[PDB]
Amino acid sequence: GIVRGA
Amino acid sequence: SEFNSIVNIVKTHYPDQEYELMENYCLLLDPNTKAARSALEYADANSFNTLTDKLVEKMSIASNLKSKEYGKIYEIHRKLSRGEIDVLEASKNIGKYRIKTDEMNIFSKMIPMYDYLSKGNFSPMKSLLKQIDLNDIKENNYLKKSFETRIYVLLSNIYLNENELELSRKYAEKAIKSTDTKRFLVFSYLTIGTSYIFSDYALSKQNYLSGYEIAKGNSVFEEFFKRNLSFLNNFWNKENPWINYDSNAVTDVQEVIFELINQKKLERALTLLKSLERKKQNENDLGFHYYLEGLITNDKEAFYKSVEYFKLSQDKLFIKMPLIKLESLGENPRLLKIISM
Repeated sequence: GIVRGA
Repeated sequence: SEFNSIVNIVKTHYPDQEYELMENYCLLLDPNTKAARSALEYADANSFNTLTDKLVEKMSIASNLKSKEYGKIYEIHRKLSRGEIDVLEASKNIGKYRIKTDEMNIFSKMIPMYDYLSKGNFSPMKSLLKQIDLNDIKENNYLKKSFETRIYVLLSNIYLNENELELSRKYAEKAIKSTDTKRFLVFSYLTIGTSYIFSDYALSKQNYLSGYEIAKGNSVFEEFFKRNLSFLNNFWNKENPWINYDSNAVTDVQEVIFELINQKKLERALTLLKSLERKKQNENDLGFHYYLEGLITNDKEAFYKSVEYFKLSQDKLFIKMPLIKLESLGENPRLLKIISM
């Protein structure tokens, strides 16, 4: 799957 | 100010020794000082964990009242980020504490949104963001700038998950202009690539490769690109040198599976997928899990479960993947659009 970060 | 000036010279004249010089300098500052307060945000914004943790321990037993609050609030943030506490446990400790600093009040609303983003729980993230006014801050201008970038990157990820991708890029490009901090540029570029994953293959790879270069050396930041490039290439059916065959992480195994499908080795893909289903993973993860099962069996029920998990997660971008499959299996386009909106 995709990953996200901020 | 002392810290801003120190940092700006370290960067412009010794860019390659920044951590070594700043680590030493920041750890010799007096906990009670304005510079030690600016130092704690530098360490957390740059994701220098060992340093942030030493800074929190020293400023938690501090005499200045602002320096003690900072250490206490960040102590929760560091426990949530390390996985020692729950988002709700953290939310409880924040309501319990009486925050006197306008700065540690804006950071308090952001502390949960980071766990919300990491675990696919996008539902509660956008409202909290609207409880933030950075004009309520006037004493530290180093923080107001760091918090300003921190909010733009969070607002980009929030618009990305709402399928408002023009606003996502606008807020990530704003952050890239607002900072020189590596983590913010890395996460800005990653969010821009994920915003082009379906719109434009070329521009997704350009922004993902721009971030990969900045992250190079931080294995943890690099891994975010290797995962997303790995995904980008499996969806457009392209050569994928970005796959990790040694990782047991769900999101990594999912990329090995997506490749076997693109290579038409479905029996091995369904065996590896079936072993994953039993494993602990969030709702966002399962949206992708059932999208892969639908690509192997072409069962509309798998695409329906994918849609269901994406709905729970409240992921309005990646819900398009099963929605499109259902369009091509001749499901009613108008119903598919209502589920998208």
